[PDB]
Amino acid sequence: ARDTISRDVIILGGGSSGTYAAIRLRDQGKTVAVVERNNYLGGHGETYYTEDNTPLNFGVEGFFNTTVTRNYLERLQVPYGRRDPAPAHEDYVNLNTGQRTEYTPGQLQDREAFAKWVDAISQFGFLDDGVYRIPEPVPEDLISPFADFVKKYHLEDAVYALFSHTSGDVLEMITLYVIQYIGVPHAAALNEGYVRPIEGIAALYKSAGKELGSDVLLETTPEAVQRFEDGVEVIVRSADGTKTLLKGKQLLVTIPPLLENLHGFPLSDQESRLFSKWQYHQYWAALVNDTGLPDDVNIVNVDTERLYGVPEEPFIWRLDNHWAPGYHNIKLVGGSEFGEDEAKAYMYERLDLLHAEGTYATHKPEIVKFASHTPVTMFVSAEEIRGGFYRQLYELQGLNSTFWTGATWASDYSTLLWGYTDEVLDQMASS
Ligand SMILES: *Cc1cc2c(cc1C)nc1c(=O)[nH]c(=O)nc-1n2C[C@H](O)[C@H](O)[C@H](O)COP(=O)(O)OP(=O)(O)OC[C@H]1O[C@@H](n2cnc3c(N)ncnc32)[C@H](O)[C@@H]1O
Ligand SMILES: *[C@@H]1O[C@H](CO)[C@@H](O)[C@H](O)[C@H]1NC(C)=O
Ligand SMILES: *[C@@H]1O[C@H](CO)[C@@H](O)[C@H](O)[C@H]1NC(C)=O
Ligand SMILES: *[C@@H]1O[C@H](CO)[C@@H](O)[C@H](O)[C@H]1NC(C)=O
Repeated sequence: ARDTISRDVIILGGGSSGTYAAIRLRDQGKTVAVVERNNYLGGHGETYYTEDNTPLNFGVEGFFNTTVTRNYLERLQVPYGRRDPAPAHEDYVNLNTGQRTEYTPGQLQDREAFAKWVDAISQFGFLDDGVYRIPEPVPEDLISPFADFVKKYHLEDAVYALFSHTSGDVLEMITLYVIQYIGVPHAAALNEGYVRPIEGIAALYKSAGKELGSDVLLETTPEAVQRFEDGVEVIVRSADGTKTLLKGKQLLVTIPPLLENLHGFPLSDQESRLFSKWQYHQYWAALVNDTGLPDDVNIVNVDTERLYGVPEEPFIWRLDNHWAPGYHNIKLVGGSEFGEDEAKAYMYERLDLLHAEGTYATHKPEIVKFASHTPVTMFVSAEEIRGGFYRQLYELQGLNSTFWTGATWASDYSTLLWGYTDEVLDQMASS
């Protein structure tokens, strides 16, 4: 084995929440090691740089312009500003049929849709910061099907706009999870405009990586964990085959807590029971070029044969252009079995259909990146929520020196995850 590394906190996953935690902990005077599966920091925060250093973000697009965000970007010395995407006209296209259409009749634009939606969900103020702190008994409207909620709250004209900001088929989701994609802070942020680093989302992670240096272990994963009342041990494995023992006073886990993800990780009966309940979706973030598409179009997917224009999974959620000519992002969402080969084939088939129908002169594109964002939408049934799933989930925090954060534990937006992570760090700093 390599020389044992002892730190105050071992952090599993150097994505958005793990990197934030690392920087915040260091500033608190706690030492860290970050264990990261990939060969880069940032997880869903991904940038491809062209020859002339144009940043092509193909995961995260931006952050909410709040104190938490500004403090962090400023902390890391990262120049930032309002997101200003390349010029584009919107073409409404039914990607399920390959045929051009228009915005669904009766559907509102974002600002007007958000106003009606925010009024309807204001009653769930406990979700204002994206944390699943739900009173029990659970308000039944919160765990009703979104499709039912929009009828009851007279929001039928707002649905497409909400879908457009939710990476999933909203008509098959309960209301809670739609709120956790396009709720109160989310709507405010979109109305104002996101902020992001000038030199790409990856610039944040490059800066953090420079600070953290050898305390980041890239292409490294936990192999065997021991969790004690006062400390942890994590045996990690690196791509070069070396193993390292990490000793921590505490452990912070940003890995999605699917049971299959927690091999080597001892779990209590309660942890095992709760984590057995997860359901999820797959999410693929592609950057393509040589597509035959117009440089100046964003293609907006409207299902003309479905209620409110919302497509059924699997679907292309986004198909938008870039400042660098020829490059497009394609984001695809499906069920838990919508894996890499299925998603690539689906993408190619949708693009081919546009040609077959005479809509665009597409040809098979070049894939620059095809990134897994699976799992997305870690969720449980309405019945589990009614039985206090999220209360029980949060009660897990702190067992045997172990703490958790990330997209499973709070609304899956970097700004909100940073806020929740700070709450977890506060718990970790209890005296
Ligand atoms: C998928 C996605 C997400 C996204 C987005 C667009 C796409 C396509 N647009 C966003 C946006 O514009 N604004 C925003 O704030 N968020 C947006 N998101 C959501 C995104 O998930 C969050 O911003 C955030 O990235 C989630 O943070 P979290 O820390 O929970 O997750 P992560 O970034 O994926 O990082 C997890 C890290 O853990 C590593 N990992 C996984 N398994 C292991 C193991 N076994 N060992 C070690 N490391 C592991 C991952 O590699 C990753 O780095
Ligand atoms: C972000 O918010 C701050 C505080 O409200 C504001 O001063 C600043 O101009 C905003 N930046 C933008 C619009 O990018
Ligand atoms: C936590 O520590 C206690 C005491 O050492 C032990 O009995 C238990 O198995 C541990 N649980 C986990 C999940 O590590
Ligand atoms: C597409 O992108 C790749 C990778 O950046 C580049 O090498 C290639 O020249 C591009 N193709 C076209 C047609 O511009």
